[PDB]
Amino acid sequence: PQITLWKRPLVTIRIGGQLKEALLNTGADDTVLEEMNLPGKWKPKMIGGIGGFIKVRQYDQIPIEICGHKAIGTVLVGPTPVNIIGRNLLTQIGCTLNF
Amino acid sequence: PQITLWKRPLVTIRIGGQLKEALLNTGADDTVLEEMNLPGKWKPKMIGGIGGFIKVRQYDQIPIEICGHKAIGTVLVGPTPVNIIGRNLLTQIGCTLNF
Amino acid sequence: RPGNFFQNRP
Repeated sequence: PQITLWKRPLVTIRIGGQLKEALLNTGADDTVLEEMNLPGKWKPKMIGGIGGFIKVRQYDQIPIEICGHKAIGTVLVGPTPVNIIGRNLLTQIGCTLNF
Repeated sequence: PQITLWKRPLVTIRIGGQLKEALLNTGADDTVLEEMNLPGKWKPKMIGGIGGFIKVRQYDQIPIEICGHKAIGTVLVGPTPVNIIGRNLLTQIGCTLNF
Repeated sequence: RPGNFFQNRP
Protein backbone atom coordinates (compact mmCIF):
# COMPACT_ATOMS: atom_id res chain seq x y z
CA PRO A 1 0.00 0.00 0.00
CA GLN A 2 0.95 3.62 -0.29
CA ILE A 3 0.60 5.90 2.71
CA THR A 4 0.62 9.67 2.10
CA LEU A 5 1.81 12.04 4.78
CA TRP A 6 -0.86 14.73 4.79
CA LYS A 7 -2.01 13.21 8.12
CA ARG A 8 -0.19 11.24 10.80
CA PRO A 9 0.51 7.82 9.23
CA LEU A 10 -1.57 5.80 11.65
CA VAL A 11 -2.32 2.20 10.76
CA THR A 12 -3.83 -0.78 12.51
CA ILE A 13 -1.51 -3.25 14.15
CA ARG A 14 -2.16 -6.53 15.86
CA ILE A 15 -0.26 -7.58 18.99
CA GLY A 16 -1.38 -10.58 21.05
CA GLY A 17 -4.28 -10.95 18.63
CA GLN A 18 -5.57 -7.55 19.71
CA LEU A 19 -5.85 -4.44 17.56
CA LYS A 20 -4.28 -1.05 18.15
CA GLU A 21 -3.52 2.06 16.10
CA ALA A 22 0.14 2.94 15.65
CA LEU A 23 2.25 5.57 13.97
CA LEU A 24 4.68 4.55 11.24
CA ASN A 25 7.79 6.41 12.28
CA THR A 26 10.88 6.45 10.05
CA GLY A 27 12.47 8.66 12.73
CA ALA A 28 12.37 5.88 15.34
CA ASP A 29 15.08 3.21 15.53
CA ASP A 30 12.85 0.99 17.71
CA THR A 31 9.14 0.25 18.23
CA VAL A 32 7.44 1.50 21.41
CA LEU A 33 3.90 0.67 22.55
CA GLU A 34 1.75 2.57 25.00
CA GLU A 35 1.65 0.97 28.42
CA MET A 36 0.10 -2.49 28.35
CA ASN A 37 0.52 -5.49 30.62
CA LEU A 38 2.27 -7.89 28.22
CA PRO A 39 3.38 -11.26 29.55
CA GLY A 40 6.95 -12.40 29.37
CA LYS A 41 10.45 -11.55 30.48
CA TRP A 42 11.69 -8.04 29.90
CA LYS A 43 14.64 -5.81 30.55
CA PRO A 44 14.70 -2.14 31.52
CA LYS A 45 15.83 0.39 28.92
CA MET A 46 15.81 4.15 28.33
CA ILE A 47 14.80 5.67 25.03
CA GLY A 48 15.37 9.23 24.07
CA GLY A 49 14.40 11.93 21.65
CA ILE A 50 12.86 15.39 21.78
CA GLY A 51 12.28 16.34 25.38
CA GLY A 52 14.62 13.79 26.90
CA PHE A 53 14.33 10.15 27.89
CA ILE A 54 11.67 7.76 29.17
CA LYS A 55 11.91 4.42 30.97
CA VAL A 56 10.55 1.44 29.03
CA ARG A 57 10.38 -2.34 29.20
CA GLN A 58 12.14 -4.26 26.41
CA TYR A 59 10.48 -7.51 25.24
CA ASP A 60 12.12 -9.73 22.62
CA GLN A 61 10.77 -11.76 19.67
CA ILE A 62 7.22 -10.49 19.94
CA PRO A 63 5.04 -11.17 16.88
CA ILE A 64 3.25 -8.12 15.50
CA GLU A 65 1.17 -7.62 12.37
CA ILE A 66 1.31 -4.20 10.69
CA CYS A 67 -1.50 -3.52 8.20
CA GLY A 68 -1.72 -7.28 7.67
CA HIS A 69 2.03 -7.76 7.15
CA LYS A 70 3.67 -10.04 9.74
CA ALA A 71 6.75 -9.04 11.73
CA ILE A 72 8.60 -10.31 14.79
CA GLY A 73 11.14 -8.56 16.94
CA THR A 74 11.84 -6.31 19.85
CA VAL A 75 8.99 -4.34 21.30
CA LEU A 76 9.33 -1.65 23.93
CA VAL A 77 6.48 -0.76 26.30
CA GLY A 78 6.17 2.42 28.33
CA PRO A 79 4.62 5.86 28.71
CA THR A 80 4.89 6.94 25.10
CA PRO A 81 2.06 9.26 24.05
CA VAL A 82 1.24 7.10 21.01
CA ASN A 83 2.08 3.62 19.74
CA ILE A 84 5.11 3.91 17.45
CA ILE A 85 6.37 1.52 14.82
CA GLY A 86 10.05 2.00 14.27
CA ARG A 87 12.59 0.89 11.70
CA ASN A 88 13.30 -2.48 13.34
CA LEU A 89 9.83 -3.57 12.21
CA LEU A 90 9.33 -1.29 9.18
CA THR A 91 12.27 -3.08 7.52
CA GLN A 92 10.57 -6.46 8.00
CA ILE A 93 7.49 -5.41 6.08
CA GLY A 94 9.60 -3.89 3.28
CA CYS A 95 8.70 -0.26 3.96
CA THR A 96 10.39 2.45 1.90
CA LEU A 97 10.22 6.22 1.60
CA ASN A 98 9.69 7.35 -1.95
CA PHE A 99 9.94 10.79 -3.52
CA PRO B 1 14.70 8.29 -4.77
CA GLN B 2 13.58 5.11 -2.97
CA ILE B 3 15.02 4.94 0.55
CA THR B 4 14.99 1.75 2.61
CA LEU B 5 15.14 1.83 6.40
CA TRP B 6 18.01 -0.44 7.46
CA LYS B 7 19.87 2.71 8.42
CA ARG B 8 18.56 6.10 9.52
CA PRO B 9 17.15 7.99 6.50
CA LEU B 10 19.57 10.88 6.50
CA VAL B 11 19.85 13.36 3.66
CA THR B 12 21.64 16.62 2.96
CA ILE B 13 19.63 19.81 3.14
CA ARG B 14 20.47 23.40 2.25
CA ILE B 15 19.00 26.17 4.38
CA GLY B 16 19.95 29.81 4.66
CA GLY B 17 22.88 29.03 2.34
CA GLN B 18 24.33 26.33 4.55
CA LEU B 19 24.48 22.52 4.20
CA LYS B 20 23.33 20.23 7.01
CA GLU B 21 22.34 16.57 7.50
CA ALA B 22 18.72 15.87 8.45
CA LEU B 23 16.54 12.85 9.18
CA LEU B 24 13.41 12.16 7.07
CA ASN B 25 10.86 11.63 9.84
CA THR B 26 7.31 10.47 9.18
CA GLY B 27 6.72 10.54 12.94
CA ALA B 28 7.11 14.30 13.18
CA ASP B 29 4.35 16.79 12.42
CA ASP B 30 6.89 19.58 12.01
CA THR B 31 10.45 20.20 10.88
CA VAL B 32 12.87 20.88 13.76
CA LEU B 33 16.50 21.93 13.33
CA GLU B 34 19.27 22.14 15.91
CA GLU B 35 20.09 25.63 17.21
CA MET B 36 21.13 27.85 14.34
CA ASN B 37 20.62 31.40 13.09
CA LEU B 38 17.96 32.03 10.44
CA PRO B 39 17.01 35.39 8.98
CA GLY B 40 13.68 37.08 9.69
CA LYS B 41 11.06 37.18 12.39
CA TRP B 42 10.21 34.25 14.60
CA LYS B 43 7.76 33.43 17.35
CA PRO B 44 8.26 31.31 20.49
CA LYS B 45 6.46 27.93 20.30
CA MET B 46 6.48 24.66 22.23
CA ILE B 47 6.47 21.16 20.77
CA GLY B 48 6.33 17.65 22.25
CA GLY B 49 8.35 14.51 21.65
CA ILE B 50 8.96 11.14 23.19
CA GLY B 51 10.53 12.60 26.35
CA GLY B 52 8.25 15.64 26.86
CA PHE B 53 8.03 19.25 25.65
CA ILE B 54 10.62 21.78 24.56
CA LYS B 55 10.71 25.42 23.55
CA VAL B 56 11.55 26.31 19.94
CA ARG B 57 11.65 29.34 17.65
CA GLN B 58 9.15 29.24 14.78
CA TYR B 59 10.22 30.74 11.47
CA ASP B 60 7.61 30.89 8.68
CA GLN B 61 8.01 30.56 4.95
CA ILE B 62 11.65 29.52 4.94
CA PRO B 63 13.11 28.04 1.76
CA ILE B 64 14.90 24.69 2.21
CA GLU B 65 16.31 22.28 -0.34
CA ILE B 66 15.93 18.65 0.74
CA CYS B 67 17.86 16.01 -1.19
CA GLY B 68 17.59 18.23 -4.29
CA HIS B 69 13.88 19.11 -3.91
CA LYS B 70 12.72 22.63 -3.02
CA ALA B 71 10.31 23.37 -0.17
CA ILE B 72 9.24 26.61 1.46
CA GLY B 73 7.55 26.41 4.82
CA THR B 74 7.73 26.47 8.57
CA VAL B 75 10.97 25.58 10.30
CA LEU B 76 11.34 25.20 14.07
CA VAL B 77 14.72 25.75 15.70
CA GLY B 78 15.57 24.38 19.10
CA PRO B 79 17.22 21.71 21.26
CA THR B 80 16.35 18.68 19.16
CA PRO B 81 19.05 15.94 19.23
CA VAL B 82 19.15 15.70 15.45
CA ASN B 83 17.86 17.79 12.54
CA ILE B 84 14.44 16.46 11.62
CA ILE B 85 12.39 16.94 8.42
CA GLY B 86 8.77 16.44 9.35
CA ARG B 87 5.59 15.94 7.44
CA ASN B 88 5.00 19.64 6.79
CA LEU B 89 7.95 19.55 4.37
CA LEU B 90 7.82 15.85 3.41
CA THR B 91 4.48 16.54 1.73
CA GLN B 92 5.96 19.44 -0.24
CA ILE B 93 8.60 17.20 -1.81
CA GLY B 94 6.14 14.45 -2.60
CA CYS B 95 7.21 11.85 -0.06
CA THR B 96 5.12 8.73 0.61
CA LEU B 97 5.56 5.49 2.56
CA ASN B 98 5.24 2.29 0.53
CA PHE B 99 5.15 -1.41 1.43
CA ARG C 1 21.89 7.04 22.07
CA PRO C 2 18.70 8.98 21.38
CA GLY C 3 16.73 7.25 18.71
CA ASN C 4 13.00 8.04 18.77
CA PHE C 5 12.23 11.34 17.11
CA PHE C 6 8.46 11.35 17.39
CA GLN C 7 7.23 14.93 17.43
CA ASN C 8 3.80 16.54 17.92
CA ARG C 9 2.51 20.09 17.60
CA PRO C 10 2.09 22.69 19.06
